Formats: sequence, C-alpha cells, structure tokens
Amino acid sequence: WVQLGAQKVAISEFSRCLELLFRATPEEKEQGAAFNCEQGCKSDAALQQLRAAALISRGLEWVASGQDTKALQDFLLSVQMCPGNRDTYFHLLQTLKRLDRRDEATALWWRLEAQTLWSLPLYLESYLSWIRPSDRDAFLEE
Amino acid sequence: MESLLQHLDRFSELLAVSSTTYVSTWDPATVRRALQWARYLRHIHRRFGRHGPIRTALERRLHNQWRQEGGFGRGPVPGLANFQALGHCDVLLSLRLLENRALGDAARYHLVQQLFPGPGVRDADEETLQESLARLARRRSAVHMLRFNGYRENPNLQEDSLMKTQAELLLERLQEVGKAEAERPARFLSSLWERLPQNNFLKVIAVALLQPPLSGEGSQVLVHWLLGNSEVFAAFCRALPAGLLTLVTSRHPALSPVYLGLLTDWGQRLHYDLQKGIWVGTESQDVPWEELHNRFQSLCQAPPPLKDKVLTALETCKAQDGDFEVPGLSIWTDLLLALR
Ligand SMILES: [Zn+2]
Repeated sequence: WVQLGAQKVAISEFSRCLELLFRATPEEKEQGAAFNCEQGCKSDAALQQLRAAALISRGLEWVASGQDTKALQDFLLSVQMCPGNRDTYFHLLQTLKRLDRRDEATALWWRLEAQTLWSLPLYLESYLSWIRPSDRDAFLEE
Repeated sequence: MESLLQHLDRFSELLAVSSTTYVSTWDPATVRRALQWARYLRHIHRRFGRHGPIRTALERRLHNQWRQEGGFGRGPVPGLANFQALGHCDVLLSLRLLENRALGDAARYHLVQQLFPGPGVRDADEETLQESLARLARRRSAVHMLRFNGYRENPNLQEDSLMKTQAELLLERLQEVGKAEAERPARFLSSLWERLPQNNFLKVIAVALLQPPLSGEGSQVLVHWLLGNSEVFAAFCRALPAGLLTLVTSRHPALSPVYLGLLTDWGQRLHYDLQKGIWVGTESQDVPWEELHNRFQSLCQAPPPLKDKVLTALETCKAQDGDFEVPGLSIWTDLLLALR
C-alpha cells in the first residue's frame, strides 16, 4: 500500500503486525499439535528483526505525514529492540539531526562504536535490503 | 417589635462571652439573669415565632450578625446559628458554662442545682431544661451506638446518612444568605473552599446537587459557582466516583459539555507503549486508562440525553486524530472498541 501511496491503510497494517508481534508469542512449543516450521518461523532473531522492520516501516510513514515525535518513538523502540542492525540508528539519527542535533546524536554514536545475519529467512533479508538506504555509512561517518 | 432587639443582641453577647475564660466576676445573680432571659426567648419562639414580621426581623438580625462577624480573624465564634435555635438557647448557654473550666465554684453549684434540681419537680407543664438535657444525652448515646453497631458507609453516597445531613445543612445555610442578599453566595462558598477540608466538601456538594427541594435554588447556586470556578471542578470530577458524577451531570445538563471537555483533555496527554498493551501518562497525576474507561462506561450506562452527547464527543475527537479503526493509534478508537 505504501508503494501504491496510501499512508492510512499502510499504518493500519503495520500496527496490526506490531500488535500480533508483542501481544503474542510464536515460540509456544507447549502443545505439539501438528506439522510446524522448525527453524524459520521460530527464530528469536527473526522476531526481533521483524519487529524492527515494522517499526521502521511505520516511522517512515509518520515522517511522510509530519509526526516526527511518533516517528522518534518508533525508531527509539526499534533501537531498544535490535541494537545491531544500524538501519535503526541511521533513521533515528537522521530524525535527531533534523530536530535536536548535537547531544543525542553523539550519545548514540558512542553506542554504535560500543556495539561494533546468523540464519534469517529470505523474505526478511530481502525486505531489509529493499528498505535500507544506500547512503548509510556515508551518513554514519558524518 | 423594637423591644426584642435589645433583648436578643444582649443575650447573644452574653452567650458569646459564656464560652470565654474571663469568668471571675460571675455569680448566681448573673446566671439567674441569663437563664430567665433564655426562658423569655424560648417563650417568644413558641408564642409568635411563626408567620409574621417579627420572625423575619429576628432572622435579619441573626444572619446580619453572622455575616458582620463573617468568621474571619478576631473570633470564629458560632453564636446561636438560626431562629430554630431560639427554642433551645438555654441549653446552649448551660452546656457552654459546663464546658468552661474557669467557672467559679458557687456559680457552678447554683447552675447545676438549677439545671438538675432532682425529682422534686417531676410534674411540669412545659418541657423543662432537665428533660431537654436528658433527651440530648439519650440522642448522643443513640448516635454513638448506631454509628458503631449497624452503620455502614454506603457506596451510593447520595443515599448515605452523614453526607445527606451535611448537605441539608449547607442548603439551608445558602437559602438564608439568598434571603439576606447582603453578600453573594459564591463568596461564602469560596471562603468555605479555603477554610475546610476539600475532599469532604466536594462529596458534600455532589450530594447537595441531588437532594430534591424542600422550600432547587441551592443546587442552582452551586452550578453557577462551579462553572465560574474551573479549578475546583478539575478536582470535583477527579476525586469522586463515576456514578455520582453521572447522576449529577444527568440532573444538571449545564455540567455536561464541560465534563466531557475535562475528560477529552486528560486522554490527549496519554501515550501508548507497544510492549505493554496499555495507554499511560507521562506525569504521575495523569488519569489512568482504567479510571477513564470507568467514567466513560458510567456515562454510556445512563439516560439517552447524555449517551448521544458523549458518543458524538468521542467520535468527533476520533476523526480529529485520524479516523483509524485499529488499536495503537488513537485513545478514542480504543475507548469506543472497549465499550463494545
Ligand atoms: Zn516458516
């Protein structure tokens, strides 16, 4: 819907994804009731990367609408969730460079250099490679 | 007519000094004079206390006394509070002298001997002072005994028995100020607001807004006072329970558009966190989700004249913040979802 240009229904769907992600657990191996995905639809790495993906894809629509405070909330939450993706940090720091540059940006720079793929599904890998901007490292050394 | 003014004001001065610790010069003569004057007032109240210019003259004198004193600074002296207290002025005087430790011995003896002579005077035509004090002791005992053996703080405050009593006193006390017309009721109420405990006072206002009339000019005054004073109404709607405010608002439509406006502003300063599926506030004094849900649920479980009002006020505030139909985006969508 984003590529078709529909902010409202896009944000609707991202929010629905987020509700299902936080108000439910995929790793409910209490009752073995069927055939199930052993590895792809269980991985906590897949869960966190996917949380982060949906937060970012929502924040960019808030940016499009002019609600940078909500966008900041989503990007901050994605950084709290997956601190080792760096797309989170790029988006967050672009927003902070727009609004309140100096102190917060450097505070997160130091977090990045304190921090510095395992087995993801391909639908997630390809979703991230699609949304990520080419000017990431150029902006992150600025 | 004019003869009673100098009687009544002199007696009131004597009464007011009764409670005060200057008692050295007193004697049996002073006490006898006091109690015969009090008998005279109690006789007036019986003879021509109803339906004449004299009653209204005495009321003017009493209420003018209680407002020229006001209740600020030099002494918050009660005084005899109203024309009905004319019929038991003697009892007040006697009680105040029995509480004054500074009373002299011979005065004390003469007093108590005149109050409680014994059963030598078992046969009397007029209900005497001894019987009056006995009946008072019985009532005080009865009140203690019911309060601690059978009484329960009813949750529907409007049907409680303490709040209902306080309320009727307030309403009578506003009626007299209205008839006086010297100072406006709002000034009395504003002074009360500074003076006495707020939490108690607000429950009492809430209750007085619902008692039916007995002479509803009383409630009509408090609505004006509240709509004039926003700060009190901020704590009014905040402190009380839900159904009381609901019944108040349904009784008085003038309180409805402001009350929803108060609630509409408390939602807007919440924020949703995704990890715990709960709206929360930034500051600690921001109304929680549960309390706000309770208020809107009570308002929806009400007569139809208010249901449509609150429902339209919620829909117009939903559409104002994006007409979403999914949770995590609008407190108002989340309310309307939780009501169903
Ligand atoms: Zn799978």
